[PDB]
Amino acid sequence: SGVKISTRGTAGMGHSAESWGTGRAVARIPRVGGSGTHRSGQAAFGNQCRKGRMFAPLKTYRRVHRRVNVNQKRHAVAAALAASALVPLVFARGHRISNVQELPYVFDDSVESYEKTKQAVAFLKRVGAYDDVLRVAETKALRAGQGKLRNRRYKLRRGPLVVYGNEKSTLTRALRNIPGVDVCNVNRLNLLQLAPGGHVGRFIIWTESAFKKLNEIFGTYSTTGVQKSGYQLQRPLLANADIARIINSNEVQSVV
Amino acid sequence: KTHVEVSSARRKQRKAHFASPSHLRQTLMSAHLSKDLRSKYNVRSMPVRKDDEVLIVRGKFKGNKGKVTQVYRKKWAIHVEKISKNKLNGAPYQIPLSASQLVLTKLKLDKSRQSLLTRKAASLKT
Amino acid sequence: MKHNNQLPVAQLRKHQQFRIKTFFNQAAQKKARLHARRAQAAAVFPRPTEKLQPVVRKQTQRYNKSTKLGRGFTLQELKAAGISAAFAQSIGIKVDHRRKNRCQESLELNKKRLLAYVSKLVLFPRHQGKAKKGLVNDTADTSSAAQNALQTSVPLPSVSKREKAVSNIAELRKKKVYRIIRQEKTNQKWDGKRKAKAQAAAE
RNA sequence: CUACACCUGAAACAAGCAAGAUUACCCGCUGAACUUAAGCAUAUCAGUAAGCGGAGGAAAAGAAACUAACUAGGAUAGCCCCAGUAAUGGCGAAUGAACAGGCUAAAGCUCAAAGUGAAAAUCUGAAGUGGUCAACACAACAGAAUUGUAAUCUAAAGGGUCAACCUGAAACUAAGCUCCUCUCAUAAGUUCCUUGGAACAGGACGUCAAAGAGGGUGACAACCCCGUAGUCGGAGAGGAAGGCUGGUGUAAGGGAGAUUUCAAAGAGUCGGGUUGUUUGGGAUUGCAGCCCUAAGUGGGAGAUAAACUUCUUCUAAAGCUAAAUAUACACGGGAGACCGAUAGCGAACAAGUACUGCGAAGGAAAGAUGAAAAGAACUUUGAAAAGAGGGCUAAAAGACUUGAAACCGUUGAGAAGGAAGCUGUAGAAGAGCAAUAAACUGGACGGCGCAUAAGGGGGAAGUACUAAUCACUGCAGAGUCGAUACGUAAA
RNA sequence: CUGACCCGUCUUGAAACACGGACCAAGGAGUCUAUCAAUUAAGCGAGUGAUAGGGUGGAAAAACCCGUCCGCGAAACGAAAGUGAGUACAAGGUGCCAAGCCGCAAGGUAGCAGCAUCACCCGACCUUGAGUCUCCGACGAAGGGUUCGAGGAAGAGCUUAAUU
RNA sequence: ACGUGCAAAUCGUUCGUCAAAUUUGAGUGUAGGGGCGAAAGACUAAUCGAACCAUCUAGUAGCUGGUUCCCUCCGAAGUUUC
RNA sequence: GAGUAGGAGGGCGUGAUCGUUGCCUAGAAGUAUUGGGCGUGAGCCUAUAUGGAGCAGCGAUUAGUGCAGAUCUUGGUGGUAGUAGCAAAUAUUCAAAUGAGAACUUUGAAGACCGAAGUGGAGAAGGGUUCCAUGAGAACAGCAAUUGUUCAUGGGUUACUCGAUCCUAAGACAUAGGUUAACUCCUUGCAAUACAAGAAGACAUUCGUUUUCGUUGUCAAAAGGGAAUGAGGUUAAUAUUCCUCA
RNA sequence: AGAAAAUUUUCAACGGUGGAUAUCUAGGUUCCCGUGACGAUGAAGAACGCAGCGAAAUGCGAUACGCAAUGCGAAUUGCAGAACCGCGAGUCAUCAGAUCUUUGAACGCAAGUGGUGGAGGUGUAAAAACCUUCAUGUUUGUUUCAGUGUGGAA
Ligand SMILES: [Mg+2]
Ligand SMILES: [Mg+2]
Ligand SMILES: [Mg+2]
Ligand SMILES: [Mg+2]
Ligand SMILES: [Mg+2]
Ligand SMILES: [Mg+2]
Ligand SMILES: [Mg+2]
Ligand SMILES: [Mg+2]
Ligand SMILES: [Mg+2]
Ligand SMILES: [Mg+2]
Ligand SMILES: [Mg+2]
Ligand SMILES: [Mg+2]
Ligand SMILES: [Mg+2]
Ligand SMILES: [Mg+2]
Ligand SMILES: [Mg+2]
Ligand SMILES: [Mg+2]
Ligand SMILES: [Mg+2]
Ligand SMILES: [Mg+2]
Ligand SMILES: [Mg+2]
Ligand SMILES: [Mg+2]
Ligand SMILES: [Mg+2]
Ligand SMILES: [Mg+2]
Ligand SMILES: [Mg+2]
Ligand SMILES: [Mg+2]
Ligand SMILES: [Mg+2]
Ligand SMILES: [Mg+2]
Ligand SMILES: [Mg+2]
Ligand SMILES: [Mg+2]
Ligand SMILES: [Mg+2]
Ligand SMILES: [Mg+2]
Ligand SMILES: [Mg+2]
Ligand SMILES: [Mg+2]
Ligand SMILES: [Mg+2]
Ligand SMILES: [Mg+2]
Ligand SMILES: [Mg+2]
Ligand SMILES: [Mg+2]
Ligand SMILES: [Mg+2]
Ligand SMILES: [Mg+2]
Ligand SMILES: [Mg+2]
Ligand SMILES: [Mg+2]
Ligand SMILES: [Mg+2]
Ligand SMILES: [Mg+2]
Ligand SMILES: [Mg+2]
Ligand SMILES: [Mg+2]
Ligand SMILES: [Mg+2]
Ligand SMILES: [Mg+2]
Ligand SMILES: [Mg+2]
Ligand SMILES: [Mg+2]
Ligand SMILES: [Mg+2]
Ligand SMILES: [Mg+2]
Ligand SMILES: [Mg+2]
Ligand SMILES: [Mg+2]
Ligand SMILES: [Mg+2]
Ligand SMILES: [Mg+2]
Ligand SMILES: [Mg+2]
Ligand SMILES: [Mg+2]
Repeated sequence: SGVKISTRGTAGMGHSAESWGTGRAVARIPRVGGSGTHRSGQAAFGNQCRKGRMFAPLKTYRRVHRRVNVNQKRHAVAAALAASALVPLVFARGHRISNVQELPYVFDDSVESYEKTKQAVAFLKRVGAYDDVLRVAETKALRAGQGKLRNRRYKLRRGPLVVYGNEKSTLTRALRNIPGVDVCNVNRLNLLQLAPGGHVGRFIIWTESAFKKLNEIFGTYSTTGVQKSGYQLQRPLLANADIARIINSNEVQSVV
Repeated sequence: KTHVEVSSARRKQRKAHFASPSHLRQTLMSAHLSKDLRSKYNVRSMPVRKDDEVLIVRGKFKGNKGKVTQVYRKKWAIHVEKISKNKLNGAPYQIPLSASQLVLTKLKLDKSRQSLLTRKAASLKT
Repeated sequence: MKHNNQLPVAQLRKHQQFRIKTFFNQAAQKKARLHARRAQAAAVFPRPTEKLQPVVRKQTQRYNKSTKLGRGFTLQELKAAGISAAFAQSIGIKVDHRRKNRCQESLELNKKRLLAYVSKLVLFPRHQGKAKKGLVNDTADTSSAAQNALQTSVPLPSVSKREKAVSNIAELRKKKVYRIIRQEKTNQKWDGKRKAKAQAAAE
């Protein structure tokens, strides 16, 4: 976005406007010479003046977009997935996982061929997912202020994200109109869907093809990734993340 | 939504609505058909006409039934017989109504109508 | 102008306001290119996307070690292939008339390329008639309906594995490389004065 | 001398062409100062503004008189690099490209010049005839033209001699597709309660969803209405400055390869000198005047001036050419971490308007009653404005949403002998639906209503251990995938 | 009752007989782009990172994969012609000095990083040279400097964001 | 006199000249480093020792003025050299 | 435990974006408070009143993010103050009438002024409906108004003889020719820096035919030149114009 | 305790001035994509007109807020009068046929003027009045011509 630049100039600059000069017991600011209009003698272009150009007229070429190193995009997506696997975290995100069973939640490709919405619903209901979906439905906000006039009418919290592995699957058309559902093809995943708001951990429902390709795509501390073609997952800083174990063991306390 | 050429802007649409030329307006202000008629023509909604019989579904005037006196498209109003209020000087005046709060009990029938209805039913059931 | 930092290099000295370039079209542009390419395929359907390209060495001393896609085939090469420029063109081959072959091997690569091309070729004449030059292939090939990419069908491999030999070590060890390069550089250096001496002692 | 022919000029008439407009992008010219060098002439700003002449949907550019010297590359244009490099500069300030290499895009063609001379084979108009009748095909007659039209040809060749092998205007005749424009149609609650003037709110029961984008309906409505989705779907009408592809196939038209006493190519132009100007181009960056003024293995170029020897590369002085590229302009589309009536274009509005200036030119202010005018009936006092009654309405919200401050009036509680206000400390008066307060925890016992206790068995789930099993680590047979400067000329 | 000059500003000096301010609302001033550097968090490490562009993809300009070159580092010294971290088995010495190991303690052992110094090395500038050959110009056993360098001597970089 | 006028040059008295180098209407010739001037740097539309309009133009300012919320902590220089 | 210039560390408050937790026709935002409290402080929470549709917290992302000043911008308001002031151009007065109201309107009766270099009768420039009639709330006519150059509604500008139109002037511009990158510019009545440029007649009556004589344009004057009209009468408003007569 | 008022002054409530704040938006602004498509067949612009009741803005041109065709298929609406139920409403849309005054590159000449030439048509006894037509450059031609330009038969 930017402020009008045209033949005439940056907006607010559109007068032939002078500085009256010190003699008049008036401020030195530029005015509009002319006759016959109430605008006459009125202060001319400058921040101070009603009807004048900004402090830093804002430009088009302000560089908004940033570029991330691939390795860090990946490391990010990874740590995101890692997060998605622990109950404390996805619960900590506010998702409703109570009636959900085992995380990762994985299912059969029977799902991938779903067409109508009703069955995607019934599906969520069976799996116990539906609680979370219910929440997206019961908190639906009118956006606070300006946003509405800006073409974003409603604030909706995020629901369950499903990851399917079959390029041609209908789960897409199926889940579509359900508020809060999120569909992704395993081969290409977004930190953005993975960690909405930069907030780690989320409810995911996986396919078989999905879940299996996961490894081929990424790899493991024995092997590199295929799809990422040489990506090695992060090398942990501490094998064991319980400092409990480590402060509290024999070796420690004997010496302590 | 599926199509990039579909304007989602408040502005554009509101504009379309209020800037609606007469013929399009008639469409825009339209009523919902009675269970009976729904079933008869296999059509949910119909644009209103000045000879139709309707039932006010919502308003202080809900529940009343009658003929449509005036479709005043400019004022956005539908008038229904005996839907008027009386003034202290003894002067009667009509009370305007929004179509989408009405229900069509009996249509004004004639060839063009029947053709329209026919097309709607056509895409519907088929 | 204050501290130890490196002397600035002016940028905005002129009026650049008129001279700025913006990259938002890029987004859509990429896309457009895609569809263009695709719509080419569809309109070209039986035929390949990119026309036949010979290969050459790059133009700089540093680039010589590498391989590069040429713009066209050398008339000399079309000759050894047995194609007329015109025909090769009706085939989808790319010809370049200003390029010249100064090496046997450069003939070879492109011959191999051409032949490879022809062998893998299918030619549709006016329906059910057959023809001679570069010839014309059977009506059943019409059913064969090949959509193919040129890199798959007519490619160029090289691997660096350098074979080893001992007898030669025994050999190579008897000369002195440095001394060599030196006396050579030297020879190039003084050649002129030396020839001039020959000429002068001759007259 | 006449008739007549031809060269040259002139008038009227027939049929066609140009004249202005457009501004963003494009072309050819013309061309400064402010500014920076902390002064200032060179320089910089800068080939920039202003000015002029031309276009187009793009323009321009383009098939080498290019690079490079390497095992070379090969039209033009844009992206990335090279690069802030080589160079230019009171070598100060500061200027400043390109080759190679990675991409996008791809395309190549027409003339002059020995050759019809077995014959102007050519071009234009045309009363007319057929036609899809403005656009097509023939056409009696007329002009143009040997101070030369058409076929061969354009250096990558080519002429001449062979020649494998190829092609098809005419006419006749079948079936089709592409693109554009204007129209027509499509799910599912108006069920029930409560608060509302209004239900689009909070509850209860329901539905559709490849439709829960977004709007409108008296309120934050998927299901009331327009829409959204299935829909690069279906149906109807009309289009192409008169879109595109077949099958026979005529007179006729090509040519790989082969050989051959053959083999011809742009002049006051290229080049030079000088003077300006321009470029990084620096003793030959481009261009322009003036003065010289060519050649024909000649002529260009090979980033230092001039010879001399050798090598390399291209053919100038005539033309056409899609794409990738640029668009603050116009009409359209869609969108946005824009703005939100002193903001945002100057203009949300009878805005380039009112108004001013002889004129060139200047140029504002100004958006929201209500769901519906239901816009205040009628009584009374007034000359009239208007007041008091009375009424609409959810409410006067009444020229209108909210309705802050400054300023002003009224009512209340205070205070003051040449100003006021204010830190610290107490007091008095005035205004008050009161924000603090002797409550709270337990033992034993009583009166009430509800539940079922501890302890004991019991022991689902949990944790811990632990053999048998089994994720993971380790070892690791057979199949399939991959890699490999191990190996081979490759395999 | 005690204490109490008008604020903002420039100034050595403001209550000043220095300047702006009668009052109120709304508006109103270190931004944006580029450049190098230092620091902080990130990733990878003798490497690092793409851009352009390709290929996929949500309704969508996102994302996700590819991306033979290129940047910057990895070698320096010279105007340049040019040379290149010279005994293959090297990668040092010394003074300060941390861990680990001894020891109740005193101290002993060891010697990472850094600082100072001496030594070696490549190149600039000097100086010297048996012998060798494609012998007229190059090569090199041995031997050196009062000097010069944004250098060697077991590589520390590259990309991202932020601040100054 | 008025001098926040009746007036961005007026008003009262007074005064120069009053058949010429007189006064005056319209039309027409001269335009900006240019006109035009019995010459005062006068006049050129209240603008003149270089008109007026728009643009380059937010022209540059070693100089004047302003520079917008809280607390806590450390805390200067008016000397050196060019 | 001081502190200007200055620097650092924490925090308060404001939009918008991705998240997360919620509030609102059972009343959001905003607004007023001599209601009750919380922070050392930026600021906060609550209560009551008003208001009548949207809001808020928490983690991040981003910024046109905080005003007492700049003779700061635009808008709105004070004190001065019912003050300075409404005093040039000799003057008004009485009765009646009209009206809610009369020093300021209309008639009459008196007294004065401009004193034919006018305060008279008509034009040019300039104005453009300001003219005529009827009516009239506000505003304006710096007191007033029953009145108007103001507001509303209707109606008014007649020509052979007046003027424009024609003519020529100071002048000016085409055409032709030449100059310019181009735009532009230079010449032209004594007419050309041009030049194969015209007019008339007749028959014909088109052409054509024919004859005659011939170098070639236009604009600029409502006081200059300039074919011919007068008197009387008429309208609310036109008249050397209409009517009548000559 | 000149212990009342008036004045000067603090605070609140209500009223008056005033239009801040909050919430909106048929507006702006920027980005991406699609087409470039004016004119002597008279453009861009200008003047004056055109509604039953109309000034402006917008539309239109003596066929004058509009004709025709086509698609929507019943309104316009501030008042009044008609027209229309399909012989079809409409301030609707679409738009491919018409109307298109005086002008303007602007065109017979001229112009602060509806002035004024030539040719043709009309009108008349003849006039007046009305109407149509005529700009410049250029490429071809057609017709008529000039040249002590070059040739040149009978
Ligand atoms: Mg002053
Ligand atoms: Mg649901
Ligand atoms: Mg484009
Ligand atoms: Mg002739
Ligand atoms: Mg033009
Ligand atoms: Mg500047
Ligand atoms: Mg300076
Ligand atoms: Mg330059
Ligand atoms: Mg055009
Ligand atoms: Mg650069
Ligand atoms: Mg390249
Ligand atoms: Mg014909
Ligand atoms: Mg002829
Ligand atoms: Mg529906
Ligand atoms: Mg009720
Ligand atoms: Mg409901
Ligand atoms: Mg909705
Ligand atoms: Mg659809
Ligand atoms: Mg020049
Ligand atoms: Mg030269
Ligand atoms: Mg050429
Ligand atoms: Mg009343
Ligand atoms: Mg109220
Ligand atoms: Mg008060
Ligand atoms: Mg008192
Ligand atoms: Mg007091
Ligand atoms: Mg008292
Ligand atoms: Mg005191
Ligand atoms: Mg004060
Ligand atoms: Mg003093
Ligand atoms: Mg001062
Ligand atoms: Mg990219
Ligand atoms: Mg390097
Ligand atoms: Mg050491
Ligand atoms: Mg006087
Ligand atoms: Mg100074
Ligand atoms: Mg904002
Ligand atoms: Mg209520
Ligand atoms: Mg808070
Ligand atoms: Mg209330
Ligand atoms: Mg925050
Ligand atoms: Mg403020
Ligand atoms: Mg303020
Ligand atoms: Mg005042
Ligand atoms: Mg006075
Ligand atoms: Mg008088
Ligand atoms: Mg008079
Ligand atoms: Mg008079
Ligand atoms: Mg004259
Ligand atoms: Mg003259
Ligand atoms: Mg006369
Ligand atoms: Mg008469
Ligand atoms: Mg108030
Ligand atoms: Mg009709
Ligand atoms: Mg002509
Ligand atoms: Mg002759």
